[PDB]
Amino acid sequence: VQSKIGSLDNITH
Amino acid sequence: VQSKIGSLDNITH
Amino acid sequence: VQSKIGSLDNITH
Amino acid sequence: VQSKIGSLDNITH
Amino acid sequence: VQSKIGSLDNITH
Amino acid sequence: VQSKIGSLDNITH
Amino acid sequence: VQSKIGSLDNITH
Amino acid sequence: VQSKIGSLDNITH
Amino acid sequence: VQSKIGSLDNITH
Amino acid sequence: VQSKIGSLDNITH
Amino acid sequence: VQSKIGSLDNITH
Amino acid sequence: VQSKIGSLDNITH
Amino acid sequence: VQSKIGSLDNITH
Amino acid sequence: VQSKIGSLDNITH
Amino acid sequence: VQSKIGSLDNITH
Amino acid sequence: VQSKIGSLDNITH
Amino acid sequence: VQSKIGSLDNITH
Amino acid sequence: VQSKIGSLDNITH
Amino acid sequence: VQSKIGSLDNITH
Amino acid sequence: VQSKIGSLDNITH
Amino acid sequence: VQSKIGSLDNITH
Amino acid sequence: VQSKIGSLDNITH
Amino acid sequence: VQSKIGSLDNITH
Amino acid sequence: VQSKIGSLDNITH
Amino acid sequence: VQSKIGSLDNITH
Amino acid sequence: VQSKIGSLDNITH
Amino acid sequence: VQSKIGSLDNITH
Amino acid sequence: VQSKIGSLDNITH
Amino acid sequence: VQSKIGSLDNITH
Amino acid sequence: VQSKIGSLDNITH
Amino acid sequence: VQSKIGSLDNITH
Amino acid sequence: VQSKIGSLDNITH
Amino acid sequence: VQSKIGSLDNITH
Amino acid sequence: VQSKIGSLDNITH
Amino acid sequence: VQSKIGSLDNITH
Amino acid sequence: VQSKIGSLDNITH
Repeated sequence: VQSKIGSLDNITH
Repeated sequence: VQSKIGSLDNITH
Repeated sequence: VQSKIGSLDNITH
Repeated sequence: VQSKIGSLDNITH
Repeated sequence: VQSKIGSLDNITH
Repeated sequence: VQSKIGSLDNITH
Repeated sequence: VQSKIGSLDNITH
Repeated sequence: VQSKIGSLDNITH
Repeated sequence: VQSKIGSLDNITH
Repeated sequence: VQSKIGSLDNITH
Repeated sequence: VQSKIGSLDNITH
Repeated sequence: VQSKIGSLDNITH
Repeated sequence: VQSKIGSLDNITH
Repeated sequence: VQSKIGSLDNITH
Repeated sequence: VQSKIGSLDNITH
Repeated sequence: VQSKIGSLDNITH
Repeated sequence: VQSKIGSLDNITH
Repeated sequence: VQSKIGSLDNITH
Repeated sequence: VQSKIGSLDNITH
Repeated sequence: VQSKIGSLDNITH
Repeated sequence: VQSKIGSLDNITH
Repeated sequence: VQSKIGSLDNITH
Repeated sequence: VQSKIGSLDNITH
Repeated sequence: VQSKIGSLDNITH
Repeated sequence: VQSKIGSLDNITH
Repeated sequence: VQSKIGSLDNITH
Repeated sequence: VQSKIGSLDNITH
Repeated sequence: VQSKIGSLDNITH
Repeated sequence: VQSKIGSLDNITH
Repeated sequence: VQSKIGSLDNITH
Repeated sequence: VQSKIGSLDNITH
Repeated sequence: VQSKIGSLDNITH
Repeated sequence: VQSKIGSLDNITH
Repeated sequence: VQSKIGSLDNITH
Repeated sequence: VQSKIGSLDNITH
Repeated sequence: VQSKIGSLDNITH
């Protein structure tokens, strides 16, 4: 597996 | 698997 | 699998 | 639940 | 649920 | 739960 | 106001 | 105001 | 005000 | 606003 | 705002 | 605001 | 038993 | 039993 | 038993 | 009131 | 009132 | 009041 | 309110 | 209110 | 309020 | 058995 | 048995 | 047995 | 969730 | 959920 | 959760 | 048994 | 048994 | 048994 | 991305 | 990215 | 990234 | 195999 | 194998 | 094997 992610936001308000 | 993702938002308001 | 995604929004208001 | 209220008056007279 | 209310008056007189 | 209230008056007279 | 009232309920949910 | 009241409830949830 | 009241409840949750 | 939700799932695979 | 939620899941795999 | 939540999970794998 | 009474008058004149 | 009464008058004149 | 009474008057004149 | 009564019963169950 | 009564019964069940 | 009564019963259960 | 109940079962299996 | 109930079962399996 | 209850079971298995 | 329940209420009034 | 419950209420009023 | 419960209330009023 | 199992065999050979 | 199973075999060979 | 199991075998061979 | 296997999963929920 | 296996999982929930 | 195994997991929850 | 591959062979002879 | 691969062989002979 | 691989062979002969 | 090749490319994306 | 090759590339992404 | 190679690359990402 080769992965590239810029930004990751997992948010609960 | 080769993946490229710019931005990922998983949000609950 | 070769994937390219610009922006991903998974949002619940 | 996402909520927005400007003004709220619960008044007994 | 996404809600927007300007003004709310619950008045007994 | 994300909430925003400007003003709230719970008044008995 | 100048009344005879058994039960008075002024409620906001 | 100038009344005869058994029970008075002014409630905001 | 100038009343006869059995029970008075002014509650904010 | 008066809201009741049994179950909520906001999921990204 | 009066809210009741049984269960909530905001998950990214 | 009056809120009741049974369970909450904000998880990133 | 779940009961709610506003006013009760048991009066003999 | 689930009961709600506004006013009750049991009066003998 | 769950009971709520505003006012009670048991009066003999 | 100004009467002749053998038995007087004013009962609320 | 100004009467002759043998038995008086005023009952609320 | 100004009467002749054998038994007077004013009861609230 | 006058109530008479023989047996009451509120059960979750 | 006059009530008479033999048996009451409120059950969830 | 007049109440009479034989047996009360509030059970969670 | 694989079970998922959001909310459960077993209530007697 | 594999079980998941958000919220549970077994209540008698 | 594998069990997960968010909240539990066994209440008698 | 109410469950009853007589026997269970999860076997790899 | 009320369930009854006599026998269960999950076997890989 | 109410559960009853007679026998359980999780065996790797 | 006498095999070439990449991944083996024998699962019971 | 007499095999070549990368990953073996025998799981009961 | 007489095998070459990378990871072996025999788990009961 | 949610992916599942049984077997992959990238072979140059 | 959520990925599952059984077997991978990148072989040059 | 969530990844699961059974077996990996990067071999040069 | 027994050949004359300038460039060899065996790629899996 | 028994060849004359300038460049050999065996790549898995 | 028994060859003449300028560059050999066997890569797993």
